[PDB]
Formats: sequence, C-alpha cells, structure tokens
Amino acid sequence: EVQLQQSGTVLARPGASVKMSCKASGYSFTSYWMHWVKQRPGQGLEWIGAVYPGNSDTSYNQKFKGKAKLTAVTSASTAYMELSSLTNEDSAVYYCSRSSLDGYYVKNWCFDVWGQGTTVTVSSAKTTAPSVYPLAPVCGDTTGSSVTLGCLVKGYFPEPVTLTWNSGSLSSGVHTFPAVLQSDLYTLSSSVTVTSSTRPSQSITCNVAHPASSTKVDKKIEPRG
Amino acid sequence: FASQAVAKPYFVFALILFVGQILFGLIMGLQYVVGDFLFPAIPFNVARMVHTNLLIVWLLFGFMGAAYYLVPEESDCELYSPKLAWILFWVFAAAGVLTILGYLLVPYAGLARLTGNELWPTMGREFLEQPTISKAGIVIVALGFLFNVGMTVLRGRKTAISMVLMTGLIGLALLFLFSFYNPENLTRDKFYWWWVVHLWVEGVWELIMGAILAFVLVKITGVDREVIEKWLYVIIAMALISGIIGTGHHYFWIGVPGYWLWLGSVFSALEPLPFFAMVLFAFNTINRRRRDYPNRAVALWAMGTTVMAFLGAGVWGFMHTLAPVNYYTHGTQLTAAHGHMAFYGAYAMIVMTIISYAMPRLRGIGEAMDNRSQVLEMWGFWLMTVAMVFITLFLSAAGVLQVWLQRMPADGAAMTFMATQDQLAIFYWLREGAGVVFLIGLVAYLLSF
Amino acid sequence: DIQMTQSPPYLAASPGETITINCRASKSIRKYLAWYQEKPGKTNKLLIYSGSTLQFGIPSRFSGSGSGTEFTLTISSLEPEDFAMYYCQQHNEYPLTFGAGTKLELKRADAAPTVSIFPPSSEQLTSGGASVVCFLNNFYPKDINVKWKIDGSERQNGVLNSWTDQDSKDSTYSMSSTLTLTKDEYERHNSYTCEATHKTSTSPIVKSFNRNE
Amino acid sequence: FTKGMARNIYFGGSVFFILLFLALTYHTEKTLPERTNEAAMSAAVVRGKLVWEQNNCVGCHTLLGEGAYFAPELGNVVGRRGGEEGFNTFLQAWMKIQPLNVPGRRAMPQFHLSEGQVDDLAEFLKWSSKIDTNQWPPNKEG
Ligand code: HEC
Ligand code: HEM
Ligand code: HEM
Ligand SMILES: CCCCCCCCCCS[C@@H]1O[C@H](CO)[C@@H](O[C@H]2O[C@H](CO)[C@@H](O)[C@H](O)[C@H]2O)[C@H](O)[C@H]1O
Ligand SMILES: CCCCCCCCCCS[C@@H]1O[C@H](CO)[C@@H](O[C@H]2O[C@H](CO)[C@@H](O)[C@H](O)[C@H]2O)[C@H](O)[C@H]1O
Ligand SMILES: [C-]#N
Ligand SMILES: [Ca+2]
Ligand SMILES: [Fe+3]
Repeated sequence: EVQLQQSGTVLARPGASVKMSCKASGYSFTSYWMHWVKQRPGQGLEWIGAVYPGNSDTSYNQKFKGKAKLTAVTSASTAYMELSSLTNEDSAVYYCSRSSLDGYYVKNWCFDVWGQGTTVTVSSAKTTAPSVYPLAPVCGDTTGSSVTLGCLVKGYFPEPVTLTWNSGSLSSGVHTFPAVLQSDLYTLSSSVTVTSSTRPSQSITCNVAHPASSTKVDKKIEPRG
Repeated sequence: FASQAVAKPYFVFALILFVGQILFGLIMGLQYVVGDFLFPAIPFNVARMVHTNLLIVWLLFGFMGAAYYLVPEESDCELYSPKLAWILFWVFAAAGVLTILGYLLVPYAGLARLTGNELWPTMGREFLEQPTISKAGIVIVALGFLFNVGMTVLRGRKTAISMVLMTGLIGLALLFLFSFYNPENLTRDKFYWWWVVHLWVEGVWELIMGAILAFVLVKITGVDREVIEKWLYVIIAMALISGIIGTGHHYFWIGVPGYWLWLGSVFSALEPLPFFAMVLFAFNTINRRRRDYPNRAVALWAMGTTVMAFLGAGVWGFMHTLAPVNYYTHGTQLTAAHGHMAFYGAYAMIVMTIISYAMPRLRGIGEAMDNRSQVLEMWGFWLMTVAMVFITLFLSAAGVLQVWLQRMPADGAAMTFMATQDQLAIFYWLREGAGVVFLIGLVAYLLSF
Repeated sequence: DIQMTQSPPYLAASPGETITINCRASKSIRKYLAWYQEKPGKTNKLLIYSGSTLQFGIPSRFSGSGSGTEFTLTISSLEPEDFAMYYCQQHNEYPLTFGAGTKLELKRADAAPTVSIFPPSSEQLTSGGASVVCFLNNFYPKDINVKWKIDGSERQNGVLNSWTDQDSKDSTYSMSSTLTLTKDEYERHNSYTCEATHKTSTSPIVKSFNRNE
Repeated sequence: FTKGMARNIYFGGSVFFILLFLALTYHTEKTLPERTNEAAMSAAVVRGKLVWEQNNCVGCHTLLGEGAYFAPELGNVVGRRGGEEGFNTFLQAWMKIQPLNVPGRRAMPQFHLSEGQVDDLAEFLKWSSKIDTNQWPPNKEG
C-alpha cells in the first residue's frame, strides 16, 4: 500500500524557519516526483513545488522560489520541505503527494496519494493555559422541557484544547465550536443540551485539557442565584 | 557460367529491403525518446516487426542470391533452372512486401482474423509475426529454391564448400518448420522458439556464412581449395560442438530445469571460438594470397565481417552468456546491443561481402569497378561499421545503467521500468545519432553501384 | 498561470439523485483536468484525471467530461459517502493549479435554530471581563444572521462567531456568537439581547436577559 | 592434420551433441507439468495466450524477459498491481484507459478487448508469474 506519513505540527516565530518531512512507503521512492501543496483556511490549494528523488532535481512555483526549499534522502525514502522567513501568511496545512505516474518527464501530472498534512502555525504568542468559565442559564429561566448549558474557554495558545462533558459520558447533544483568534490567543465554547429533569438535579461538569500547558480543569455548572 | 545472373535480382531486392529496415529502425529509435511519435498510426510494435522482418527477409534474399551465384561455379555447370530462380524471386518478393503491408495497414489482431490465424495460430511470436499463410508461402519458396540449387549440386562436382552451404540451407528450412509449432504451454513455446532463432543464427546460419566466406577466400586469395575447406570443417565443427548444447543459454529463466544453467553457461562460453577461427581464417589466407586481386574492397569486407562477427557474437555474446550475469542482464538494452552487433557483423556483412565479389561480374563490368566506385564502397563500409560499433557502445552503456538502476537494488530501492528509461535518454539520443551515420553509410555504399 | 474557477461553491442534494459540477480554466488546458475528493480524517482521493479517465478503484457512478476550458464532474446516484469537498486540478502546464472547491452537502428538512443566551459568569466578572454568549443550535439550512442589541441598540464590535460543519449524524448546523465586553462596559447597560434571523421564519428569534434579574 | 580428419570431427561432434540435445529435451519435457504447474493451465490461461499473441504484446513488452524492450516486464506485473485478489480488476481498467496521452511519453494502444478477453489475459499473466523460473526476475520491477 502506497503511503505518505508527514511530520507533526510545528510552531514558529515570525522570520524563523521550519522544516517538515514526508516518509514514503510501498513504492519506488526514486521513481516518482513528490509534490508539495499549501492550504490556508478557506483559501484554495496551491502547488508549491516538487522534487524528483531519482536525481535530486526540483521545480518551484515562482510564487515560492524565495520561500521553500525541497530535498530528498533516498536511503530513507523521505522528502523534506523547509520554509524560511516565516510570516503569518505561511500559517497553513502543507501536504506532500505522489505523482500518479513514474518518471522524470511527467513533472506536471495529477497525484494518486496524499499525506495527511502538516500544520505550520506562525505566531509571536506565548504558551498560555486557558481560563474556563461555566455558562448557566439565565437567572430563574428553568422553564422548557430541555435546558442548554455551556462552557467558555478563553485566552489560550497554542491549539488544541480538548473539551468533554462529565468526563465523556455525556456526549450526545454537545456542540463544540472551532476556536477563533482574539488578538494572539484562542477562544472556544461548547454547549450541551439535556432534559430539564436531568438537571440541576444531576451534576454537569465541563472538562478542559490543554496539553501544551499540561492543564486539566473542571468546571461544575451551577444554577444562578 | 551464365545462369549466375539470377543472383542479381536477389542482391538488388535485398539492398532495397535493407534500406527499409534502417528507416524503421530510425522511427523506433525516435519513439524511444519521443514516445508518442507516429502514434497511434504506427505504434512501436508495428514499426518493430517491419524492422525485424525486413532484416530476416533481406538476409534470406542475400543467402539465396549467394547460393545462386556460387553454386553454379562450384558445381562446374549451369543451374538446374533459371526460369525457376526468377519465378521464385517474384513469389518471395511479393509475399514479403504483402506481409509487411499487412503489418502496417491493419491492426495486428485484425490481420490475425483476416488471415484465419485462429485455425492454425502461429502469429504474435517475436521474429515470427507473419501470418500462417505467409509462413507457408516462405516454406514453398524455400522448397523450390532448395530443389533448384540441390539438383545443381547433384549433377555437377561436389565440393565441401557447396555441401556445407547446402547442409546449412537445408537445416535453415527444416528448423523454420518449428515456427508452425505453437504450444499452449508458454514455457514449451519458448523452448521451441529457440530451435528457430538460436539453431539458425549460432548453428545452421554459421554453415551458410562460413561456406560463403570460404568461397570468397578461394576466389580472392588463390590459396589451395584443400586447406580452405579443411579450416571450413574445423570452423563449423566448433560452431555445432559449442552451439547445440549452447542453446541452453536461452534456457536459464524460461521455466525449464536448472541443469540448463550449467550446460548453457559452459558450452556457450565456447561459442566464441568459431568466430575467432573465422578471423584467423580470413586474415591468414589473405596474408598468404598467391596473387593480388583488382577488387580490394571484398578483401576488406571479408576481414571486417570476421572481426565484427567476433566482436558482436563472440565478445558481447560471452559478456552476457554466463548465467550468474545473465540473471541481471536478461531482457535489457545489453541484449539489444549484442543483437545489433552480432546480426550486422556476421550476417549483414557476409551478404555485402559476397555482393562486393559478385556485383561487377554479373553486370558484366569485370572483377572490380573503377577507382571512384571502390573508394565509396570502402567509405560506406567504415561508416556503417563504425556507426554500428557506436550503436552497440551506447546501448551497452544504457544496459549497464539499466541493470544498476533497475535490476540490482532490492524492492523499494530499485527504480521502476519507466523511470529507469527516462534515465537512459541520452544514450538513446546518441544511438539515434549513430543510426543516422549508419544510413549515410548505407547510402554511400549504395552509391557505389 | 492558469486560474480555475469551480461552480457552484456549495450544492445541496439528496441520496439517489444525480449532480453535476463545474470547473473552468482561464485558458485552454487541452484535456488535462483531474478531480479530488476531500473528506475530514482522510487523505485526498484522486477520482478522475485527463477529464474523463476514472482512477483505479473508483466506482463508475463518478464520471467527468470536458476539454479546453470547460469541464464537469457528475455523480450518477449519490451515496452517503459522496457528500464531501471536491477540487479540480489542471495538469497541462507548469505551474500546476487548482480550483477552490465545490462542497457537496446533504439536504435535509429545514429546521429553526434553538437559541440560548448566557450572561457573563461571576468568575469572569471578578477578573474584569464580560463575555455574553449565544448558541444557535441544530438549524438548517446554513445561512443565518445574528444581531446583538444592548438596551435596544444594535452592537457590532467585539463579536466573534464560530460555526460547526454539517453534523455527520443529523445534518444540521450550529453556531456560537460571543460578545466580549469589559466588566465596566458590561455594567453600564441592563438589557442584553441575541436575535437570530433564519429562513424558517420571517421574524427573528430573540433571547435576552436583564443584567439585574 | 587433414581435411578428412576435420570433416569426421564435424560429423561425430554434430551427431553426438544432436543426440545429447534430444535426450536432454526429452528429460526437460518430463519436468514441465510440475515446473509450470500445468495443473492450473486453464482454458482461460490458454485463451489469454491467444489474446497475448493476437495483439502482439510482446512487440513492446518482455515476458519472462523475452520480447521487446520498450515497455515493462509483464511476467511479474501481477505483483506490482494489487496481487492475486485485485489484478484482474486492475487489468480491465488498464486496458480501457489506453492510450494515456501523456505528452512525449511511451504510448500503449487501445485494443478494444472484451471483458472476457481481458480476464483471460489476466489469468494467463497470473499463471505465467507462477512458473518456476529459477527465481527470475531479481526483483518486483522485472
Ligand atoms: C507498444 C505499442 C505496446 C504494446 C503493443 C503493449 N504495451 Fe502495454 N505498455 C506499453 C507502454 C509504453 C507501457 C507503459 C505505460 C506507462 O505509461 O507507464 C505499457 C504498460 C503496460 C502495463 C503496465 C505495466 C506496469 O509495470 O505497470 C500492462 C499491464 C500492459 N502494458 C499490458 C499489455 C498487454 C496485455 C498488451 C497486449 C494486449 C500490451 N500491454 C501491449 C507499450 C505497449
Ligand atoms: C552471430 C551469432 C548470433 C547472433 C545473430 C545473435 C543474436 C542475438 C539476438 C537478436 C538476441 C536477442 C534474441 C531475443 O530476441 O531474445 C540474442 C541473445 C543472446 N545471445 Fe546471441 N547472437 C549470436 C551469437 C551469440 C553468441 C556466440 C553467444 C555466446 C557467446 C550469444 C549469447 C547470447 C545470449 C546469452 C543472449 C540472451 C540475452 C538475454 O538473456 O537477454 N549469442 N542474440
Ligand atoms: C539506424 C540503425 C538502427 C536502429 C536505430 C535500430 C533500432 C532498433 C530498435 C529500436 C529495436 C527494438 C528494441 C526494443 O525491442 O526495444 C531494434 C530491434 C532489432 N534490430 Fe535494429 N536498428 C537499427 C539497425 C539495425 C541493423 C543494421 C540490424 C542488423 C543487425 C538490426 C538488428 C536488429 C535486431 C536483431 C532486433 C531485435 C533485437 C532483440 O530483440 O534483441 N537493427 N532495432
Ligand atoms: C561459469 C559460471 C557457470 C554458472 C552455472 C550455474 C549457475 C547457477 C547459479 C544460480 S543462477 C541464479 O542466480 C541468482 C543470484 O545471482 C539467484 O538469486 C538469489 O539471489 C537474488 C538476489 O540477488 C535473489 O533475488 C534470489 O531470490 C536468490 O535466489 C537465483 O535463484 C539463481 O537461480
Ligand atoms: C558487461 C557486464 C554487465 C553488468 C551486469 C553484471 C552485474 C552482476 C553482478 C551482481 S553483484 C550482486 O548484486 C546483488 C543485487 O544488488 C546483491 O544482492 C544482495 O543485496 C540485495 C540488495 O541490493 C538483497 O536483495 C540481498 O540481500 C542480496 O542478494 C549481491 O550481493 C551481489 O552479488
Ligand atoms: C543470439 N541469439
Ligand atoms: Ca527480443
Ligand atoms: Fe543463442
């Protein structure tokens, strides 16, 4: 099975450099162009360039001649991309992919296998644990047949955070929203909906882990009074 | 003798076909690097069967031509039938030109339906791509031809030369019968395929070539017939003692028992010897010429044939004939290299050699041509011959890189077929250049007449 | 560079139906257009190349057509797994370029959002901040307008929204809207209101609270 | 050393080695049932051999390393294209999609083969891959 394994998320400061890898298996590494492709959020795929490991030749989109450097090490079947003078605009997912056809002269073709992507996050921010605030329904509006509770997670960097409700046993009727940037830092929220006999007679607790700051916090949702 | 004149249509047609062979060679050589050239009109395989069948057919025409010329002289009488020699000429020429046109004018599978291949399926094997009716028509021509020349030997003086030639000619036709045998088991099919190709080219055809060489040396050198014919028997003895078990060098990887690895390797290792003896033969009996000869080109043709046959069949043959090596080189540009040099050096060259002796005294011009004509022939000789060594060096370099990139490394490390061919590109451009110099040689040779 | 524009950018459809989607090149790419399927948690999958050649293993319900400048992709009878993002890529010239995508979505019945509003938590208040949160949950289709009002006045600044993707189980959408204030600015006003406007109703769903209640 | 001597070396050499050769080919031909696994040589593989011939695949490809050198070795292709399980299915696609039309690339023809024909091809090639060939080719690239 042809497979491409890409390296993990990298964080860097503006003006720095980053180098990522793509490990090929299940085919003749030296016989196929390896391509690299950029994707920023809601922004459309962009071909950066490619490397032919059979002779070390490279080809670069003119828009990335300055930015990207491509290499391959054939004993290891791994290709590499180094991005330099980083900028917020280089924050993206970066994919490697294999030409569907073998050989040197098929430089411009389509691809039959892609890597899962490597995230590059370019920021000046500092590792910061979130604050976690419980969100209880409006004072005395315990009214309908179902009730909605929430958890606000504010002021963290980097992604990600994982959020659960009652250590994971409460999992249906949950919405956990993608994080957004407020200035340099990320915030997200999650809601959980539950029948009004479920609570506040039973306990509902928000659990938030931020591996990057080794934080785990619990916030019990308490009725307002 | 006057019935020696029927050889002329044979040598002319053979040379016309030889031109066609080179053009289709050049088309394929471009297809190697511009892969869609002339596609889909003339796909590479169609171009290839034109190239390889034009090679076998033009050489066959040269052989019959050669037999028609020297058999009368050896036998010391007129040929059994000039009108037969001419009827057979047009039948063979029309059958050849017909089967070639079928190749080019109808998709192969269509030509197969159209000629009723399904009743007797012999088509689509290498060198044997001609419809079964084309093969049948070749057998009938070969029977006629053998009767014609064989009757002439019967009522006439027997010589060793002429009897070795006839033995070779008969053997050729006989072995050709195996092209009608197409087993259903692939290994069995390959096993018997080589009774055509190998027992021809390293067996029976070596009787033909040697007989032609010996005759030309008898006529050119004035050295004793008795010594020439002794060495002829030594040379063909060595041909068959090495060559017959020798077939085994084609039996390494087709699915037959591994004893052929040993047998094939050991006897094939000795198959250079006859080509080496043919160089000691031509050089020594030209060195010992009791008299000079007006046509000094033939002497060159005869010396060169033996060196090239030896380089191509002997040295390149040997370089890949040992199983431990063939394991890696089997089915590779090395094979193409050896095959080009060997077919040219042995067989194309011996036909041009006998043409060089016989053409003047057939157009009733004399022993030799004027001195302008003779410098051209020699130019065409060096140009063709030198070009061919370069064709074989460039393909040998391709073959070495192919083996390194594709055949030696393990799975994962080895480069795919298609990718390794892109890596060989330069060598293929260079070959195609050499191929051009060769045509310029064939044209220069042709402008000698 | 050859530019590619795919249309439409979003298409809703149902299982068993047929759709066809478009790809246009800004200059001729002869016949050399490929298509990829993108799905969350999966690597991109080649569907078609050279305009109409199906990639090995791809079901025949997919097909494509076109040359020069205008190309299409068709799926004959949509299957659950076919709802996904689709990209085209030109493979006639350097530099390779791609279209920005057509997202093929699962149609379901219209549903109004369930809306809830949450005052700042007291914990956040003691630190000097005030976030008012609004959830608009389980709605379809995806278009929706949220409006904040403070004491009856529309408030535009300090609002961040986030939207889930189509839920793989019930096919709805959800959204949060968070108005972030200073405690001080929070304390100047009384009445906080979140209003959602959605095609299921010509009148907005209004949820609010009074800071002292 | 005389002519007559040389002619008898030629005569005796050729008869003896001709007979040695025939005896070896008798033996060899006894081993072929097991070597080639003739047990599996189905009507389908034998029909595939016919479509291999009728369309001259060997005019561009090698099979057990014999044939032409324009295109790849097909004796072991079955092992580079999803094995036993999925190779037939691969081949159907592969024959339909030709020619690939990649500019400047070596091109294979469209043979407009029926599905039965291609399936017979696939069996022939599968079966061919399993002939005991003394471990030829060296690796999966042929
Ligand atoms: C020359 C005109 C060809 C003929 C006749 C056949 N093939 Fe072919 N084939 C040819 C080329 C140049 C290629 C390379 C394709 C590429 O672009 O990479 C091929 C390829 C194949 C393959 C794939 C081999 C691989 O290693 O992946 C197969 C299985 C194949 N061809 C089969 C095949 C058959 C069965 C043929 C006779 C019907 C045949 N080919 C003819 C060139 C030519
Ligand atoms: C003039 C005599 C010969 C000529 C015309 C000739 C021609 C050729 C040709 C055309 C092929 C390729 C056949 C194919 O299509 O499979 C070939 C293969 C081969 N020849 Fe010869 N040959 C001759 C003599 C020899 C000699 C004398 C030897 C040994 C010294 C030799 C050893 C080989 C072997 C080992 C191969 C197979 C290579 C492979 O495995 O890829 N040949 N020859
Ligand atoms: C311009 C000169 C020539 C060119 C460019 C040329 C080209 C070629 C090519 C490209 C092949 C096909 C190889 C493949 O299968 O990939 C071939 C086959 C062949 N040619 Fe030529 N050729 C030329 C001249 C000759 C001459 C003069 C001879 C006579 C010796 C010759 C003999 C053969 C043989 C025997 C085959 C089959 C080789 C084999 O299968 O191993 N060719 N030729
Ligand atoms: C004068 C020389 C005469 C030698 C005659 C006898 C020759 C028999 C020797 C075996 S022929 C052939 O050789 C191969 C090794 O070269 C052998 O390959 C071996 O190693 C390979 C890795 O390189 C590997 O791919 C094979 O699976 C492994 O078997 C091969 O089996 C053998 O048949
Ligand atoms: C004119 C001469 C033409 C040139 C071609 C002749 C080359 C034949 C000599 C073969 S040397 C042979 O190389 C083999 C293949 O690499 C080597 O194979 C080995 O390493 C392999 C990994 O590469 C691996 O599959 C096995 O562990 C092992 O078999 C082998 O050591 C070496 O003898
Ligand atoms: C060599 N035949
Ligand atoms: Ca061949
Ligand atoms: Fe041989």
